[PDB]
Amino acid sequence: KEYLTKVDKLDASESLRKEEEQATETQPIVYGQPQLML
Amino acid sequence: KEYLTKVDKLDASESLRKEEEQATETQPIVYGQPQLML
Amino acid sequence: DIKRAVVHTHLLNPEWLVNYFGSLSVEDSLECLRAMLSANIRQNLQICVQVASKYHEQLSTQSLIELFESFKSFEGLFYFLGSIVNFSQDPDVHFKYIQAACKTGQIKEVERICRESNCYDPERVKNFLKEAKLTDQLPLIIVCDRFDFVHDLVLYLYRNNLQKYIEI
Repeated sequence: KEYLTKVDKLDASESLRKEEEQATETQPIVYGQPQLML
Repeated sequence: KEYLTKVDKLDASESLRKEEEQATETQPIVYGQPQLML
Repeated sequence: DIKRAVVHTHLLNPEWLVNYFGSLSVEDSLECLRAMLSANIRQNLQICVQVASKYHEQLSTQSLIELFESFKSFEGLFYFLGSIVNFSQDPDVHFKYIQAACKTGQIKEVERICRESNCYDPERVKNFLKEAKLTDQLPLIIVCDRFDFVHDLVLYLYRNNLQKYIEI
């Protein structure tokens, strides 16, 4: 049962990894700085 | 036994995630840039 | 689809852009601001706040600020509401300003409006202050004395920790 709780914590970690993947997908929006053309 | 070792590694990863959460909570200190008030 | 200035903003002068967005805005500036926020890069982030504080005097709709706060809004909302606390009597505006000041640390500017403004409910304010621990919070020892609620503040301090708060 404690191992299943650890599996639930691993699922929460996978949700955090999905949030990190969303952040990575949004990264090219911030990378497009118009000030880099100077 | 190897799975318990992997659970200990996952707990270390959760400690690293807690450190990242502390870094995120400290990020508002850097966010307070005085040049953004211009 | 005439809303295409999101890409031309990096080259056009912001003065005449704000002047064009202020006028001829028959329920049209909202869609332009939504399109600007859909591609809110760090470079064109402050311009979304500059244009935002021109039409609020005519129609301060809550939908705009609700769509704005949907993003990260590190200090854009705080910089916007910095000029809205004055000449206003709404408690929710002050509460959202306190939330924005708690998003990024600018708490030194909140202890003044708590003494100046007197048109808000201090209960929710002190609840939000006790919720978001600043770890260096001392506007509470000011607002509690302003509204005469130190009988529970002393208890809360003795509960959490008592080092310099009561002394200072």
